[PDB]
Amino acid sequence: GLFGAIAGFIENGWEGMIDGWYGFRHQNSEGTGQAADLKSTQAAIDQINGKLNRVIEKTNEKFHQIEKEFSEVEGRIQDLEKYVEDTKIDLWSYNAELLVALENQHTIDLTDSEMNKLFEKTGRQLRENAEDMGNGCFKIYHKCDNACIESIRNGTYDHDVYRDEALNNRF
Amino acid sequence: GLFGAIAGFIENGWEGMIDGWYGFRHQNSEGTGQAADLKSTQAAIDQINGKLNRVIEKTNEKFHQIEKEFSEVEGRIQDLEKYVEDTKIDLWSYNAELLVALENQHTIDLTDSEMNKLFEKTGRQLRENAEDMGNGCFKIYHKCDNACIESIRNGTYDHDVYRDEALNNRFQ
Amino acid sequence: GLFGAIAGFIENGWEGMIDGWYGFRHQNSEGTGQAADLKSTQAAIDQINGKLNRVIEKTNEKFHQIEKEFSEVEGRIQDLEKYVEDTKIDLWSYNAELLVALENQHTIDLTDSEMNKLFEKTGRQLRENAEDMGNGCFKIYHKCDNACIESIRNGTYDHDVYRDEALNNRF
Amino acid sequence: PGATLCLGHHAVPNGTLVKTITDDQIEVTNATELVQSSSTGKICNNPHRILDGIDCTLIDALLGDPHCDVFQNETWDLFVERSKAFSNCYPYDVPDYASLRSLVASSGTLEFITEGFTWTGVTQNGGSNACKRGPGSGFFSRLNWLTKSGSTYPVLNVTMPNNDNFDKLYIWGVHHPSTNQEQTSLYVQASGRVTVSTRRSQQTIIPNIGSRPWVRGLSSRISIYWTIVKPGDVLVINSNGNLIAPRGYFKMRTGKSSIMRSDAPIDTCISECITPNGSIPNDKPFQNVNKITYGACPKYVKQNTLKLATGMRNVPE
Amino acid sequence: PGATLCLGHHAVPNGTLVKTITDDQIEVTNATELVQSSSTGKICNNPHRILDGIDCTLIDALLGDPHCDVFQNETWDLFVERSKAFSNCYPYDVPDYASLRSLVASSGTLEFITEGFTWTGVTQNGGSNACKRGPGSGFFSRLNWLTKSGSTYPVLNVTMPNNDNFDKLYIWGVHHPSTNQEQTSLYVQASGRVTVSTRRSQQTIIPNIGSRPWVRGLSSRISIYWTIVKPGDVLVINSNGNLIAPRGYFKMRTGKSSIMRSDAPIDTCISECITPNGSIPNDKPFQNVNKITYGACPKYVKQNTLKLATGMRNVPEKQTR
Amino acid sequence: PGATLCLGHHAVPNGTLVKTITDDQIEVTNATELVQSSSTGKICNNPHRILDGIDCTLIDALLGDPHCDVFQNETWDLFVERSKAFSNCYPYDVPDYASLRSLVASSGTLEFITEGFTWTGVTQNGGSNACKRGPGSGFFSRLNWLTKSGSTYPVLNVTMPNNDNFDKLYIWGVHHPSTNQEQTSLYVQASGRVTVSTRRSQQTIIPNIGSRPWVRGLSSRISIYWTIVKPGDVLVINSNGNLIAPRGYFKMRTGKSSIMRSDAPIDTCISECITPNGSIPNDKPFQNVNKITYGACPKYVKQNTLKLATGMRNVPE
Ligand SMILES: CC(=O)N[C@@H]1[C@@H](O)[C@H](O[C@@H]2O[C@H](CO)[C@H](O)[C@H](O[C@@H]3O[C@H](CO)[C@@H](O[C@@H]4O[C@H](CO[C@]5(C(=O)O)C[C@H](O)[C@@H](NC(C)=O)[C@H]([C@H](O)[C@H](O)CO)O5)[C@H](O)[C@H](O)[C@H]4O)[C@H](O)[C@H]3NC(C)=O)[C@H]2O)[C@@H](CO)O[C@H]1O
Ligand SMILES: CC(=O)N[C@@H]1[C@@H](O)[C@H](O[C@@H]2O[C@H](CO)[C@H](O)[C@H](O[C@@H]3O[C@H](CO)[C@@H](O[C@@H]4O[C@H](CO[C@]5(C(=O)O)C[C@H](O)[C@@H](NC(C)=O)[C@H]([C@H](O)[C@H](O)CO)O5)[C@H](O)[C@H](O)[C@H]4O)[C@H](O)[C@H]3NC(C)=O)[C@H]2O)[C@@H](CO)O[C@H]1O
Ligand SMILES: *[C@@H]1O[C@H](CO)[C@@H](O[C@@H]2O[C@H](CO)[C@@H](O[C@@H]3O[C@H](CO)[C@@H](O)[C@H](O[C@H]4O[C@H](CO)[C@@H](O)[C@H](O)[C@@H]4O)[C@@H]3O)[C@H](O)[C@H]2NC(C)=O)[C@H](O)[C@H]1NC(C)=O
Ligand SMILES: *[C@@H]1O[C@H](CO)[C@@H](O[C@@H]2O[C@H](CO)[C@@H](O[C@@H]3O[C@H](CO[C@H]4O[C@H](CO)[C@@H](O)[C@H](O)[C@@H]4O)[C@@H](O)[C@H](O)[C@@H]3O)[C@H](O)[C@H]2NC(C)=O)[C@H](O)[C@H]1NC(C)=O
Ligand SMILES: CC(=O)N[C@@H]1[C@@H](O)[C@H](O[C@@H]2O[C@H](CO[C@]3(C(=O)O)C[C@H](O)[C@@H](NC(C)=O)[C@H]([C@H](O)[C@H](O)CO)O3)[C@H](O)[C@H](O)[C@H]2O)[C@@H](CO)O[C@H]1O
Ligand SMILES: *[C@@H]1O[C@H](CO)[C@@H](O[C@@H]2O[C@H](CO)[C@@H](O[C@@H]3O[C@H](CO)[C@@H](O)[C@H](O)[C@@H]3O)[C@H](O)[C@H]2NC(C)=O)[C@H](O)[C@H]1NC(C)=O
Ligand SMILES: *[C@@H]1O[C@H](CO)[C@@H](O[C@@H]2O[C@H](CO)[C@@H](O[C@@H]3O[C@H](CO)[C@@H](O)[C@H](O)[C@@H]3O)[C@H](O)[C@H]2NC(C)=O)[C@H](O)[C@H]1NC(C)=O
Ligand SMILES: *[C@@H]1O[C@H](CO)[C@@H](O[C@@H]2O[C@H](CO)[C@@H](O[C@@H]3O[C@H](CO)[C@@H](O)[C@H](O)[C@@H]3O)[C@H](O)[C@H]2NC(C)=O)[C@H](O)[C@H]1NC(C)=O
Ligand SMILES: *[C@@H]1O[C@H](CO)[C@@H](O[C@@H]2O[C@H](CO)[C@@H](O)[C@H](O)[C@H]2NC(C)=O)[C@H](O)[C@H]1NC(C)=O
Ligand SMILES: *[C@@H]1O[C@H](CO)[C@@H](O[C@@H]2O[C@H](CO)[C@@H](O)[C@H](O)[C@H]2NC(C)=O)[C@H](O)[C@H]1NC(C)=O
Ligand SMILES: *[C@@H]1O[C@H](CO)[C@@H](O[C@@H]2O[C@H](CO)[C@@H](O)[C@H](O)[C@H]2NC(C)=O)[C@H](O)[C@H]1NC(C)=O
Ligand SMILES: *[C@@H]1O[C@H](CO)[C@@H](O)[C@H](O)[C@H]1NC(C)=O
Ligand SMILES: *[C@@H]1O[C@H](CO)[C@@H](O)[C@H](O)[C@H]1NC(C)=O
Ligand SMILES: *[C@@H]1O[C@H](CO)[C@@H](O)[C@H](O)[C@H]1NC(C)=O
Ligand SMILES: *[C@@H]1O[C@H](CO)[C@@H](O)[C@H](O)[C@H]1NC(C)=O
Ligand SMILES: *[C@@H]1O[C@H](CO)[C@@H](O)[C@H](O)[C@H]1NC(C)=O
Repeated sequence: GLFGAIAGFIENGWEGMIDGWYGFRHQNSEGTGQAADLKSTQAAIDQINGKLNRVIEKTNEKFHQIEKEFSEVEGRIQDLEKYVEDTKIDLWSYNAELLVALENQHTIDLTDSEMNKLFEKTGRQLRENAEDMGNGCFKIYHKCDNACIESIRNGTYDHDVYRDEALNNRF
Repeated sequence: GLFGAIAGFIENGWEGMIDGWYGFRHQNSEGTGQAADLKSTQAAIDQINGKLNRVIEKTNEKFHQIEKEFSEVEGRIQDLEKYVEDTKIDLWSYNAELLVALENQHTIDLTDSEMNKLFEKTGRQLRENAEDMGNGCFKIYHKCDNACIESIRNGTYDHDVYRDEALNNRFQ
Repeated sequence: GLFGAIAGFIENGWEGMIDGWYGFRHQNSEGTGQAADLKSTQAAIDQINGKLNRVIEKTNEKFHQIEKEFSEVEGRIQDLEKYVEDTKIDLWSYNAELLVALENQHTIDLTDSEMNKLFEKTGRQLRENAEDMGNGCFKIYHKCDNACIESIRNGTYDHDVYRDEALNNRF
Repeated sequence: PGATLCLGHHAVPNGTLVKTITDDQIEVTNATELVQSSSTGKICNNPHRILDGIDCTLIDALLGDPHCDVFQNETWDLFVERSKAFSNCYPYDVPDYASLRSLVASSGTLEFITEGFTWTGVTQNGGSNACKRGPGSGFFSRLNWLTKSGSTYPVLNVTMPNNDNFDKLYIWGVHHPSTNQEQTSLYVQASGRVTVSTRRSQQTIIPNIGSRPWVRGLSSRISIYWTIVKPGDVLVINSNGNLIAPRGYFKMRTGKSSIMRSDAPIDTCISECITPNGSIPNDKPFQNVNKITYGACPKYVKQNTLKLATGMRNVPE
Repeated sequence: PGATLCLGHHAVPNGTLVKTITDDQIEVTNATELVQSSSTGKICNNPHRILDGIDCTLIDALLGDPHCDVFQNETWDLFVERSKAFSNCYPYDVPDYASLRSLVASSGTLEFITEGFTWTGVTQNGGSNACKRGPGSGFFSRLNWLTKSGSTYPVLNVTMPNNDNFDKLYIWGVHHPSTNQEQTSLYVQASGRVTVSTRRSQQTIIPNIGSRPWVRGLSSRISIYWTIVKPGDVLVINSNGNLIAPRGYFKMRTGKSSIMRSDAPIDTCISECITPNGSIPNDKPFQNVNKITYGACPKYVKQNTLKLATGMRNVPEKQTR
Repeated sequence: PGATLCLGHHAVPNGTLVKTITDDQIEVTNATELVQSSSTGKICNNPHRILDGIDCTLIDALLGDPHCDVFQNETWDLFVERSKAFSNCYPYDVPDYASLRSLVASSGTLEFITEGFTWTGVTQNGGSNACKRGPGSGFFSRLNWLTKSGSTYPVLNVTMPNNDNFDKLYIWGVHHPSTNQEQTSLYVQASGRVTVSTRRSQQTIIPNIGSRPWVRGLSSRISIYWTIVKPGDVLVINSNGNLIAPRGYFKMRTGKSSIMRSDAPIDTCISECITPNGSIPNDKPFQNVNKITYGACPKYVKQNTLKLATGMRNVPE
């Protein structure tokens, strides 16, 4: 994707994350754990549902039209009826092919984007207490218990509380 | 949008910024102030003007065509004439609907992008003298008067001049 | 472009890089050098091959159709035959104009993206041993000979080896 | 000591392939089908009024072929013509059959109003053993076969004004004898003529005498014609032989009615969209079942499948 | 100590909702309308040459209905037919009326060149009280009603070669009497015949005697036909009764000319695009006024409005009110 | 003493301008052309079977104009009609010529099967000096000009059933004399009539006697008609003068065959796509050469050029 996260600096997905599309895995003094991020999951879900509902926005209604199958050879008028119908079908098939291609490139790029937004959001939260390892993981330079991990995930992490402890470990 | 700035880590727009699309607000020892950024404003405006003029790239010209309303019932030939036109109208209506949706998604993404470019450009300028607060605001770890703020906005900010002062405030 | 690298914070292209689309230039104690980055080049190249092969996904096949030039005036049936064809041609002409506009916008953005991805990847690699100068160049705060430069380019750069030396030069 | 915090995204062990601008095949975690490619094989009898022609074409029901008499009081949104239908009355052709079939299908009714045409000096209600009714010879119910009375066939000249506020459809015909002997025996004059006119237009038919292939015992034929009379207009019929006269008119409507050729059975269910293969759901925007449709239908495309990605790129572990 | 530097973007008090790929309605700071949905109700008389038909259809002007004499030799880019038009000459039909109307409308001219046809042994210039010209009986100006001279109507065999380098359009007809008395009284022969032919084509029409609905005093009719003669071809007319003869040919052209049904008045203004509702501006790419158009026009679509975003996303500051 | 590491991209000295969503002209490092706008000027004789009509229209080869005799039983994927073509037989017209030309062109064959029609009491093989075969007078090879035998022309009434499993195409005609002397001299009866019918269709043509403009010495004419007979159906021909009889039928096929008007010469090469200008390559998706095409062809568009970017934005040093 355009943003280089999914199938990028994040090496692969987590087949074990079944309760959300994006999330966190951590290792600290208390062990390891996994948790999904609801907000990013919703942003991707919401946008994909939006485009899905625009695409399946209900169908046109047609009644009496032209004949499209013929049991006898007729020449000029029938040549035109078939050509009109064949022309219409080719233009709609092209539209369907292009629509799906554009939509699908965009769906991959927007989901890549939402992964990247969560990663940048997390790093800005951590300020000078962490460093980007390059694989989607942060090294957190201070003791971060399970409560401290939850504080990062639910957006209430006060970086100043650990800044002194973290700065001396970094430098 | 794809970049997460407008309606993202920037909480809202400024109704009081009436002279530009993107800009700066600051607080220092001399008070508060606001200034629009012309380059980012211009970059987004040029692109929107560009796509607007491509869309209205003037119209086709048609003269004698087929009839499209009929005062008598005729059957096969009139069925075909109506079907041809109804087919054309449906395909053009589809084209118009897809065009505005694609254009508008892209316009929201490109204006989002210019906000992000200006934000990243500013942060690179500040180097090790500032820290990103996460809401589009930088905390600047040194005394920065109006001249110093203006120097950031017009691209003439020499980070080396304040680097020592700012590094000691950052690390303790 | 959307990412602000090509024709953005990178001031211009390198006409002298003939062995790749993206690459590195360095200056150190041993002089200057240039090297193309194959992975980023190939990522953009693979993608452009993909869309090129979709667009050249070969043509439809038509045989007997309607007549499209006429030597006599006939009125109603010929009015319709001409209108059917002129309607078709305008719709395909529109499809072609839109196709290249979308394709080319996307090609500029995806190549801009790959430039940005390489720049971000490098900065993550350098960790606390370098600073972004704002023009696509990193100032490297430690002795980095040719062996050290190639190690950055081929992904084997151990940041911890230079971290103490680099932190002391930065601060 | 400290901690590690990794950001990530989900995956599934085996995704689904979609197409993009750059890839014919790229694997995502989920997708949904945009092309309806199957039918139940049955035409649902709701919400549209379905009329099964069974053994009858619409034209044979219109003319009043005796085995199609059951359709006289009928209306439809969709008339369904079966490949087993057959004609079983006087042998006939319709120049511009397709237009007559189309304008009747679109009107959606066979409602017939009898008018008192006065046919002075001719015998009415001719019949044939090629069009049996009960034990005897018979004819199309809506047509009136006129022949000589005594030894003369006068010039017929009748008029019928349209003083209603709806269009009238008149169905009429011309009899083409197989020999000169039957021509003069039926119509006295050696050459017939049928002129049917309104204020602004007219149709003139000359009968054709000659031998044709045997159909239900006969080498002769009837050709069927039609005339629409708008409110305030007037019908005039003028003939000195071979007229197959209308008995009245069909009331025309405008609306959503149509006709379809199909052998799919009719079932008790609800479906907005009908194809000759049967009803199809219309939740998807496209369909590959049949370019012939009726109702609120997905658009017909050539692809049998098109996948819309509903998830991210699938990067399995 | 220190300082704060906040990056931001503008917002406006009154945004507009637009459609995108992911949202049917999301708010941006500004947008612009892509569908032209109004007309003035008037057809601009420039830059196209507009010819108001007034009381006359194009066909009645072509044949030369007397109250349409004012249209002789007229030209147009757009002939405008009004719903008040009426016929006031011999009752007639044109088999394939729509094609004759279309090919004349497209040709854009009624320029008529009289030719010296020699009609030996017949009376010319027949007229009717159903087609008054001045106080007396008359006829379509461009047609020549031939009847018997003395007691005979000979087999007519006349020729008119095309020695010019342009195509000739010939309008001719066949007369359908209401009674056998009329047929023999006008044409001697009990059954007429009109054959008009060129080197590669021929048309033969046999008249039918009988009553049609009473129109302007007549139960009889005239049927109108046409023949195009290319350079190097020759028109031949063969008839032994019931011929309604041409007096010459209409010059044919190719160009931008057409015809439109409309009751909109014609005004002095400038507009490239014309609809039956009146002229419309063509600055927008689409329009919902009428699928019938003439000129440099926006494409007709079904939507009555389509907003193209011309600004960023409008994110107002949330309020406690 | 540190080091500098600059990330960058290539540029070329002279890029090419392309169009985007926001720019009608912007410079990239490379692009490729999507509109085919040139032709070789020649029609390649592979892989499609090209049949050069030379001096003959398809219709003249069908009827059997003597200088078109070489086209007997020919087949084609694309019949090429040349502007130099001429007719050199009896002067004729085909009502709905365009439909006859189209349905034969699409069938792709002139395969003709002679059938044993018996024409009792008439003379066969009439000819004209306007249609010479060798030094003597002659006629269309596939038609049989019948005239009186001795002093009589009886009513012809003949039958030919279709007992095969394919459709038969019958070509027949009506002769229009220039004078009454020709009419009675050739057919005795003062007025002819031609009725050709199947079970489902019938056509009756009355000849028109009179002078038409001189063509190849003749003011008389023949009018050409056709009748298709499906399996199990029967052809009946009924006439008391002026019949131009068929000698058999043409076999009909369905397939990829067509016809094209072109003066491009035929060359020995391989090309899928054919226009009247000549063959064109089909590697590009669009073309601006001709809206008339045959084969696997790029779609016709109005633009003469459309550049697809194959490289990044070009930012020279
Ligand atoms: C004193 C005097 O001269 N009076 C006149 C009467 O004679 C005359 O009646 C007719 O007289 C002649 C002899 O002069 C003859 O007897 C007529 O009888 C016909 O006979 C032929 C020979 O067998 C017979 O032909 C067969 O017909 C069938 C088809 O038949 C029907 C049908 O079912 O289609 C019978 C229908 O009643 C008839 N309908 C009508 C309205 O006429 C139709 C119809 O005529 C045809 O469909 C037209 O195409 O035909 C088949 O064709 C066989 O191959 C064939 O052998 C006829 O069926 C006999 N006709 C009748 C009516 O029975 C006799 O009628 C009288 C009227 O002409 O006038 C007096 O002045
Ligand atoms: C010595 C000798 O024999 N001389 C010959 C003349 O007799 C002969 O003239 C004709 O003779 C008969 C009797 O022999 C009769 O007198 C004819 O007079 C007609 O009379 C009827 C009844 O009054 C009348 O019919 C009415 O017509 C109107 C409308 O008619 C017009 C019209 O306005 O359309 C009048 C036009 O002049 C006329 N134009 C032409 C070119 O003929 C047309 C035209 O006839 C029709 O439109 C064709 O369809 O008709 C209305 O239809 C009423 O309902 C109807 O009763 C006719 O109008 C009288 N005829 C005329 C010409 O006025 C008389 O013609 C002469 C020619 O045959 O030859 C001598 O040698
Ligand atoms: C074949 O049948 C039709 C219908 O029966 C018949 O046509 C009819 O002819 C009468 C004349 O007898 C027409 O009556 C006219 O009606 C108009 C109104 O639209 C009146 O203006 C006319 O009145 C004036 O003219 C009369 C001349 O006879 C005077 O007597 C009268 O006092 C007035 O001055 C006139 O009465 C009628 O309109 C038509 N009907 C239709 C439907 O056309 C036709 O004549 C018959 N043909 C034959 C050969 O018998
Ligand atoms: C002009 O020629 C026509 C062709 O010869 C004549 O028509 C023929 O007329 C006879 C009697 O007049 C008919 O004989 C009848 O035939 C049926 C059988 O019908 C069908 O059955 C087989 C199936 O096995 C089918 O394949 C055939 O095509 C038959 O059509 C018999 O059962 C009856 O007894 C009856 O005698 C012919 O059927 C009929 N043929 C055609 C093709 O119309 C016509 O009479 C001649 N005209 C004149 C004026 O002489
Ligand atoms: C039988 C014959 O040759 N009789 C002489 C007439 O031909 C000749 O009149 C001239 O005839 C010219 C056309 O003649 C042919 C033709 O088309 O070449 C001759 C054919 O034998 C004849 N074929 C048949 C089957 O009858 C054919 C046919 O009658 C017509 O084409 C039917 O329309 O005509 C041409 O018309 C000249 O204009 C004409 O003068 C006369 C007098 O010269 O002498 C006859 O002996
Ligand atoms: C936001 O977009 C709207 C368009 O929807 C802009 O409104 C348009 O503003 C222009 C100003 O140049 C108006 O054009 C002028 O019209 C007058 C006559 O009305 C004419 O004399 C001038 O020469 C010029 O053409 C235009 O009418 C107007 N459109 C509407 C629908 O109001 C608006 O200006 C945009 N706002 C911003 C801040 O960009
Ligand atoms: C009806 O009138 C037309 C025209 O007057 C007559 O047709 C003409 O017939 C003559 C026959 O002598 C044709 O002349 C021929 O011309 C060639 C050269 O073109 C000459 O070499 C021959 O010797 C011969 O004389 C003339 O072309 C032809 N005109 C047209 C336009 O075809 C016709 O005969 C008349 N018919 C009746 C029944 O009155
Ligand atoms: C392939 O063949 C077609 C048709 O044979 C060519 O189209 C023709 O192109 C010429 C000029 O390119 C047109 O000439 C016209 O001349 C008049 C008078 O000067 C002028 O008013 C027109 O604007 C035009 O230039 C000709 O009409 C046109 N014919 C058709 C049917 O479109 C086509 O150019 C050929 N393409 C190649 C690549 O050879
Ligand atoms: C894959 O995507 C489709 C489309 O979003 C999901 O199908 C929807 O499922 C919900 C129930 O979970 C239904 O209410 C909707 O009607 C379905 N939509 C369509 C278009 O069918 C599907 O559940 C997704 N699968 C997974 C594993 O996430
Ligand atoms: C729906 O019916 C149509 C028409 O019968 C089917 O199309 C035919 O399919 C057969 C078998 O594949 C082909 O031999 C014919 O050439 C097809 N005819 C036409 C006109 O396309 C179609 O396959 C059916 N589809 C479904 C899903 O039932
Ligand atoms: C332009 O004129 C057309 C008709 O010529 C208008 O559309 C019709 O509006 C009437 C209103 O009673 C409807 O009954 C018809 O069904 C409409 N016809 C069609 C073809 O849609 C149209 O609204 C006019 N537009 C403007 C802007 O005046
Ligand atoms: C990477 O660079 C180092 C030093 O520049 C070199 O010795 C080595 O061979 C390169 N490749 C790998 C896989 O280490
Ligand atoms: C049509 O309706 C009438 C009276 O309403 C009824 O008597 C007649 O039987 C009906 N016909 C059919 C075919 O049902
Ligand atoms: C029409 O034009 C022709 C040729 O220009 C001319 O001879 C004729 O007199 C004109 N007629 C009128 C009524 O102006
Ligand atoms: C453009 O197309 C191909 C590269 O894919 C190559 O043949 C050609 O030299 C390229 N031109 C430039 C200027 O890069
Ligand atoms: C034409 O058709 C068949 C061969 O398909 C054969 O009976 C006949 O002789 C063929 N004639 C020629 C000239 O090929």
